[PDB]
Amino acid sequence: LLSLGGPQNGAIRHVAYAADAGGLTISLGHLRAFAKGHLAGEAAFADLAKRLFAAQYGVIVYDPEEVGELGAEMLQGLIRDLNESTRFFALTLADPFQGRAAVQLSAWTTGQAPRVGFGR
Amino acid sequence: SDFTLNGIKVEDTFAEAFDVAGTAIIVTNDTPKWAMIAATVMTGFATSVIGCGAEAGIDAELSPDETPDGRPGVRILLFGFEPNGLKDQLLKRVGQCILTCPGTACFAGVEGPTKIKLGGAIRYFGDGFAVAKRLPDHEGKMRRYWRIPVMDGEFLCEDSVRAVDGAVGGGNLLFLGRKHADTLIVAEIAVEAAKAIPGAILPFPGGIVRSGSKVGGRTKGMMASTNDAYCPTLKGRAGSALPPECGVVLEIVIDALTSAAVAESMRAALHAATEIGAQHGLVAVTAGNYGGNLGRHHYHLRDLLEKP
Amino acid sequence: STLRLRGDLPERVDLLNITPLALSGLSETEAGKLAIGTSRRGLTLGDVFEIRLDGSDSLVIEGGSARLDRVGAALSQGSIRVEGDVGQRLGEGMAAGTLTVTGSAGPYAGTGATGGTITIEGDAGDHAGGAVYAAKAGLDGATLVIKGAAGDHLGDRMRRGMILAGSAGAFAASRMIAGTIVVSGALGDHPGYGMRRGTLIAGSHGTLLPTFVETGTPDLVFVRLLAQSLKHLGAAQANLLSGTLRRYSGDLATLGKGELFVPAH
Ligand SMILES: [K+]
Repeated sequence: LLSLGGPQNGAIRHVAYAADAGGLTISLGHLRAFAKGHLAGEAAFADLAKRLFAAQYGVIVYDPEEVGELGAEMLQGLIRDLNESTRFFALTLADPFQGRAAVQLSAWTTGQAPRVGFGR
Repeated sequence: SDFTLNGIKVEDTFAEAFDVAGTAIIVTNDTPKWAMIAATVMTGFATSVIGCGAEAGIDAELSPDETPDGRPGVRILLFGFEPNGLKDQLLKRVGQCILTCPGTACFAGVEGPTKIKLGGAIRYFGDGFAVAKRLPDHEGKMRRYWRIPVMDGEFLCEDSVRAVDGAVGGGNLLFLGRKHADTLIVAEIAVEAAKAIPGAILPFPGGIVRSGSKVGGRTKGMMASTNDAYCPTLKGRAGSALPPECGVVLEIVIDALTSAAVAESMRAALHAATEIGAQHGLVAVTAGNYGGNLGRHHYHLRDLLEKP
Repeated sequence: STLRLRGDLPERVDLLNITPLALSGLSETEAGKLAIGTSRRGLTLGDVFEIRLDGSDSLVIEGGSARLDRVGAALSQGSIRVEGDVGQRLGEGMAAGTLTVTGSAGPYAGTGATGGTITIEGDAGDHAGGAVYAAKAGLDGATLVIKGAAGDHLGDRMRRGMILAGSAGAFAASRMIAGTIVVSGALGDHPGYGMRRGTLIAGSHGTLLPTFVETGTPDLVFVRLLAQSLKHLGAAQANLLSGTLRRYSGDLATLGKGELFVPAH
């Protein structure tokens, strides 16, 4: 169990990695660079990249609200780079206000996502 | 592991050179001006054997004493993969760059074991009016020359030219430096040192290469690709073999009729560059290798330490 | 052709296909009945503007509001001048021509623009030159000139063209596919996040991404050409390329073919 941006000391035993000064979105881009082999070794995220590629079924759990549109596209890209070696996936967290069902319903009723207008 | 020559870092590597077919010809004219014009047009478009037809260069300018003609001349070398491909390239170049140049005359440049037809093939442009003559030279050996009738007069061309065995090409050492303008000067005085060795030339423009020939490639059947390790625009990322102080890299490729000339040409370049290198920002000097198993001749820079 | 804005807009308005080529064809009385309102109650061109029409490729909108969406969108000919502020999507999918705005502009201005020149004498909003939702690319070839200061995500997922900004906000040149963005002054934090290809030049810059590495101070031929290109267009950013610049390689999260230039010292 590896954690980026999570609490350092928890009841559950895990290997915590410190988030960068910029934020989780900056850290996510920082991490993908080591996974692509673009940055020199012996760094914090370099060990993380080594541990991810050494996988059998990899899952990156994140909340798109707190990570942001840019971070998620980067996070989803990091998974595309990871799948060149082993199988990796993302566990996109669901909102607690039925928003994900609204997307499902709006998609098959209107043909598009929510935030749709019928003025015309 | 680290080596320092004249205060400038020199990598503990080797230059991977290959065995090649080589030959030399002596072209003379009534004036040294037109002797040089004839050779310059012949050596052009000859920087590598894989892409250009051959690898050509001017070994030395000859005075009217150093020549069999008695007229000012030029000793010009040509290198190729196969003795047949070398013959094919020499026939094309002598036929359309030497024969066409006014007042010229072709003689065999170097002595060697295998024979290459030269005058006996261009003689056919004479349309049956060409004649052959046999004469003993200043050393006492009987030589055969052809006389092709042309507008300016006669194009005299020796029947056969000899190709030396054991000609070595691809010997190279590259320089790492901070700025293009200054580091070019380091390489410029490096090629001037290497040119001086008899039987050795530098085929690339001015002797210097700016495109790093790398074996293999990223996609499909790449035979040659740029050397991303020594590219300054691809700095900072994993796989770049140059320090942050460096901003420009230049390569020097040497071909010679004899293997010893390749080493002596490299040695002279290695020393001349480092002596003035600090002044113009030369960071370090390395040599180009391909892995060790491609090329027979390995020129380690550790053996090039002794002063010339 | 001049459209004199009668007053303040009650709802958002879509000025798509309101290009002088289209207005010239339609009759002056017939053109007034063209509905441009978003809402069900809607609004026609006669309700919003005082239409004075003539058979010309030049259009001038006298008076502007921040509720003028898709103004100059899909413009293929002539020119449109807005003496005032405008809303989102300035010249969305503009094929060619010239589009000048006296005031400030709304978000997502310049999306999908293929050719021509969009000029904002004021300030640009967030996502200026960036791709809209689900869009393949942002700017796709038309050159965008912002005399003022752009907001966050300038040139977001830009594919082609050139952006000339005075000042820029955070996350500029994010997800950039290709192109050239020259901001004469300040640049926000974390520029070029996800950059694949392209050229970003700025006078000032905030905190850089850890995935941007410095190449040094290289005198490149491309810089000379880009400088002469800016001189010929009359760009104030032309002076920024006169001196020696510091280079940074494109973000290593994607293929690192982009770059960033900042003055040496
Ligand atoms: K020489």
